[PDB]
Amino acid sequence: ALRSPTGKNTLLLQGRRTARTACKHFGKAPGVPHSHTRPYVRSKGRKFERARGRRSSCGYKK
Amino acid sequence: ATSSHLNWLIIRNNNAFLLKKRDVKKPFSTEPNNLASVSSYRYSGIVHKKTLGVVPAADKKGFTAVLKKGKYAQRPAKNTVRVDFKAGPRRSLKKLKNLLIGSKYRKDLTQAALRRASAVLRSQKPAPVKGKKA
Amino acid sequence: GKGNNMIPNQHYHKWWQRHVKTWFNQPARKVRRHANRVKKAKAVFPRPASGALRPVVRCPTIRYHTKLRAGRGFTLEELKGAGIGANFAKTIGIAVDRRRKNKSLESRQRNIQRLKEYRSKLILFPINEKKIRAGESSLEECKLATQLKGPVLPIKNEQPAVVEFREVTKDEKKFKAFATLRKARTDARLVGIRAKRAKEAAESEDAAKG
Amino acid sequence: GHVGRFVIWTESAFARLNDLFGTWKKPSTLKKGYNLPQPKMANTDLSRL
Amino acid sequence: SLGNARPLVSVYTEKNEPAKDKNICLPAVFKAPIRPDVVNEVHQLLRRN
Amino acid sequence: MSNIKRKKTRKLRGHVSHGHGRIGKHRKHPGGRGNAGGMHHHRINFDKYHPGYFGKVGMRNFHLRRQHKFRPEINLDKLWSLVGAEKFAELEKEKSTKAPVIDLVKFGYYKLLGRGHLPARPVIVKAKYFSKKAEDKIKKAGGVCLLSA
RNA sequence: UGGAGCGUCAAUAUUCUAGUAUGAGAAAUUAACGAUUUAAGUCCUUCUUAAAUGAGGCCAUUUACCCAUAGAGGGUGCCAGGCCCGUAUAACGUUAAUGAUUACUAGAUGAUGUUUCCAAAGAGUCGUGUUGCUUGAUAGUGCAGCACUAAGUGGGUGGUAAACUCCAUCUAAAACUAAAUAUAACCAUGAGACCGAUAGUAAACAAGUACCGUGAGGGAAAGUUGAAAAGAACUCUGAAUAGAGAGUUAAACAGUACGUGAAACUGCUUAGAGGUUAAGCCCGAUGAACCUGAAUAUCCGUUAUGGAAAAUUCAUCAUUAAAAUUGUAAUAUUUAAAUAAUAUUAUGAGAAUAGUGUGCAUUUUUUCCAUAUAAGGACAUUGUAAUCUAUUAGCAUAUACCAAA
RNA sequence: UUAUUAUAUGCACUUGUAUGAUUAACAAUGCGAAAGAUUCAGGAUACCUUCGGGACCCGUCUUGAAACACGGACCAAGGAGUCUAACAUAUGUGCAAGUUAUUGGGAUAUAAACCUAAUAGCGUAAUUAACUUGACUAAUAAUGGGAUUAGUUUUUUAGCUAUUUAUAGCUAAUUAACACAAUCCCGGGGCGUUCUAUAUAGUUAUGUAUAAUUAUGCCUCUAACUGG
RNA sequence: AGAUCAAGGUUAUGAUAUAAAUGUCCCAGUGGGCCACUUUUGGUAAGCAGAACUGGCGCUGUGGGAUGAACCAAACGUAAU
RNA sequence: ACCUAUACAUUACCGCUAAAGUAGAUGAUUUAUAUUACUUGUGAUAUAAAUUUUGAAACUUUAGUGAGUAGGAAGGUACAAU
RNA sequence: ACUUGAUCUCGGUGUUCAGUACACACAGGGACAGCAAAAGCUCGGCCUAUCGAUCCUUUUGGUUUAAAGAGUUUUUAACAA
Repeated sequence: ALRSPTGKNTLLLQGRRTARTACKHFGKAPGVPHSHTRPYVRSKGRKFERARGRRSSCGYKK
Repeated sequence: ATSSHLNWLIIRNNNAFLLKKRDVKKPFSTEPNNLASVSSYRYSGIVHKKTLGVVPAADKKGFTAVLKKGKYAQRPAKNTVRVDFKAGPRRSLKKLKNLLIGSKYRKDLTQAALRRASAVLRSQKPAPVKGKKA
Repeated sequence: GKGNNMIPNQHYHKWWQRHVKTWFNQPARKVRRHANRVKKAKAVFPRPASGALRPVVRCPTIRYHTKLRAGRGFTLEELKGAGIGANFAKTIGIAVDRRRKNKSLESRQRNIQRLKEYRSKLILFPINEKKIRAGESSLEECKLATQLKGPVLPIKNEQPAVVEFREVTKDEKKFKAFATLRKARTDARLVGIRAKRAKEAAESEDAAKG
Repeated sequence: GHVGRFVIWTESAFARLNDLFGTWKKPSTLKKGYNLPQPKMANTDLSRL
Repeated sequence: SLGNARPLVSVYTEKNEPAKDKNICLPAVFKAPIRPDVVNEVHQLLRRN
Repeated sequence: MSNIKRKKTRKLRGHVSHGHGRIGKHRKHPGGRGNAGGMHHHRINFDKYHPGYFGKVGMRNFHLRRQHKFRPEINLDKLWSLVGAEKFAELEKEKSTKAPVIDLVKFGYYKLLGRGHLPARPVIVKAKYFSKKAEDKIKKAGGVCLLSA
């Protein structure tokens, strides 16, 4: 504040706001292929939100 | 840091002399260097060296003992005490405040300062008045 | 449950506010132990506070080719190759334990130096006080020499970070070391069929004679 | 939960804080890696500002 | 942000001895932030223990 | 444990319903106590918001040990906080006293992947595995890898 | 987690070990516990006027009466370190507990490498089938009843069954051990973000008692006169407990619901009133009745002018004593230098107080007294008079427009 | 020619026009009277007294309650949104490719705090059912390019105020850069399923050629790698 | 069809903007309704049922047809005119 | 010709929404006067006098505007112990 | 007359609506073809009906990995229609 209150030769850098990984829970209606949006997992592996709806043979592909 | 506004937001509400009384929006404190009791950011306990106090008398009723600011020669953390030096005007009724207005050359506090004096000598006048009525 | 939020996986069915211990005696469970250990270490000697020798190295699986757990084994078959003397070392205090059959020669060696790391600073207090056969020293008595009773008993403290700022520097850098991990690892998928390639090769020419 | 009691130090005590929180140029000593923390406003005057 | 910035504090004996020759510096913690959001709070939510 | 003037229901008394309705109000469970019936009548708020459920993706991995898939993964782009940070400054003089030696098993990192895009320096590096997109780019960069013991 | 013996390899031995007398140590010490000390005002005056701990004070030593290694508490006629036990370091004392030696009793020479001779090992159980509870355990976890019925380089075990090749690691059906772990019990012990007699254990007390059910068992209600019992003598009246006097106490407006005494009911006296919306209110007044809020140095002035008093860093006042402040100059702490910043060092100006001084009260200074222009009020409620934005009612000076003549 | 209007009023002064939500001169009525205490307005404080209009008597389910719908005799004390469990989001506070003691000991006064080591949670780097494999052609790239762009830089233009006519300010334009953030498309890449390019030569090494695991040559039977 | 130069008026209907522009909590509720005009089925029909398009009632007092949730005026800060 | 509404209009006022202004006071500011630079006349100097404070979470100022159960957030007060 | 497009394959799109899932139609891209001389037409009935999600049982499947020490061989286990 002592130097350049005018802002002559001054740069202004603001970071990203889809940056945080907790901010991809939006906005789901899975029928579209614009679904793309990270469901709330329990934890990775198998038998975790991966049989009925996602893949082919267990009812339907999303 | 020994900084004037750092004397203020930390003593904005957490003061231990500042008793507000449920009603008057947020005023009152009894700090010894208050002199006008709200908080300007200057009417208060030590602002770092624009301090002012007008304390009567202590010897009734002549003197008006007044401190001043203990400036740049002193840090002013405790000193071989130098923060106060207690000049006392006396021997006048309506002349000596001009000596008091001449006493000072950091001129923002001034109008309030003698505004104590124009009633505090009135607070310690009234013995040759108010009397007999026989 | 109303919305896109979190399959609720919580196991409080068994009317699980029944039998719950409250952990409200954490710190008095520190000032019993720390009060009794300094009663369990005032008792013995200027002998240290644990204090056997605890030699063992090298934690089991691919999670650890690095660390080394603090010594419950002590390998009876190491001992005769290192100047002991089993039951004499037991009342010394070794934690001598008669059941571990340590398999590696340098792990045999690893406690061997660790044995000889001790047994020399071990000050040999006399039994008959003629002190003709003890036989390291008796003039290094602990009032004269040590009387230390220090706790920690170090386990070499797991040194390397490092980084090794070392020139090598190669000449045979035309040698693709990655393909070893692809040839030989596919070779493990063939060792059954290669020995079965070996039975169709080494037994095919015997059908020619009849 | 209020600042400021009237505090009285001694000389052997007062020459340990430099150990206990190092300086603006270094880390500290008696704690591993506890650096001296930061200000978010490094001149804090307003009248002389 | 100056390293010492107030580097004169004297040491006194019981008769308050208003000058002594050893004048140690100020250990650069009286420039640290004085912050009443983390002393309002982390006091009383650690008082509770 | 709350500062309860903030907590929603110390200004709600008195409204004369307190926050949960005045027609079909707060009856101890309407829902089905839990997750019923994800196939049955809570269908719509379980697909959407939670597909892939209910079923069997298949490999009955009998008693996984989570050690055989340990492989902690480091990337080639870091690589020089791995070495000393100022130690990179003396490698750009130029002095070709290096490739340096970069152990990974002593670090706590196992398989060198290849996000990377390293500098031009040669490096002698030791990993527990390889990655093909990295190791060719290392081999253009004058350094090569050798598998750790 | 295994053998013994022989030779061989080495060390070696009046020895040491453990037990129980033993006194370490001229009982020296660690404690365990009771134990035992009080450290220092009950100081001089007010209130109490029912009681002082609260109230006033108390040479210095930088303002302590006094102590503090004791200032946590509870008894005390109110809030107490010094009134009292206590609590503070500790001493006193008893019991163990640390055994130097002495005795008796009991045993012991190795480990050490080598190969000779013998290396013997748990029998209705393993395990398979199969039924039935049960498991994280799924062609099986163990535990069981039934049928089976084992081998000796074997038996299990290696989380997918089955042989078949091996490998690794352990050796079934025999048996014991202080610990670090659990504690609404029982026994002595302290502790705080707990309740304050419709709370807290079912009960603060003669709560698992009064009490009902025959039974199993169900279980409530009820704590708190004042500092002291000083509990109301005696007189009068009735046949009495009583009731009036007389008392007692600071209190009886504290007398066995014995502190505080509400709320609903209302008994009483005074005040009003009335055949009404059935009682109620709400809106604005309404007598009655007590109440509330009421005041200050000019029109055409915060003017002219004359009277006194005290005084004086102020005069046109001089010096001197300061301490500062501001603003320079220098030095010292700086992240190589400057700067910034404190600390001391001096200059600078002016102000600034304490003290003296033409006249120092000569025409000054500071407090009271005076007339003069509208004039002693300067304020509140009121009647005007006009102004202003809205706004009604009541007359209109001259136009201009077609046609209608 | 005839009408017309404003411009050609400085200098002081004036209780004086108008202007800062443009209200105010006058007059009357009265002493804040030692204590005492009259006067003028107001004042259902919560009654009572006197009249004018209003007016169903309170919860609650329901389209609807004054309900000829249920609950309410009156009152004092007690009573109903809490506990933890893990999550999500919003948000405060430190820190940062790091973060975390809070299972532990030790320092030392006590349930506090202090100090602390290996781990180990969680992120780092994804997955396919798994075995494998593993994230932009490069010593670099940022939803890789595009348009939407604040802001800064810059081209020159006039321009204004200061103007020294420099130096700047503020215009609008204009030149270029970067394009922040943020949506919208285009990419490329890890991974998988699909054909395909292999007609495959190639490729490297076992092999192979010789020297003696060891050296070099090469064919490449063998592997493996490479194609969109 | 794409990138990139060349020329280009004053941007191209009216009237406004009480401000426009979006991502989370899927945020508490609520998922039983009623009526008049026209338009209108079911029934002979009804203060019944059954609806499409509006306005209103529930949520709403209000001045007016004495009265009356909807009728017709108007949609409710405290005050004088 | 009159008649009445909590509607319409204007003056005050309340809260709410929106917009806008204010911090070198060891200054700013007039009022006079001594002077002066003098530029006719505008300015600087000096004297004398007086006005000049706030949780910038303040303060000034401006317009518009106000029904409400089911329900959500906004500051405000009781009764607690730490 | 002559032939099997009532085909393999990849993902989007139509009406059901929360712009979900099933289903059914529709336009492609790639293939393999079938008739017709060609251009073309054909991814089933001329279009509005002629129909189903996990768990398994079960085929068809690469000639496919998993059985967690190492083979070989059978079994199951998995992915895909």
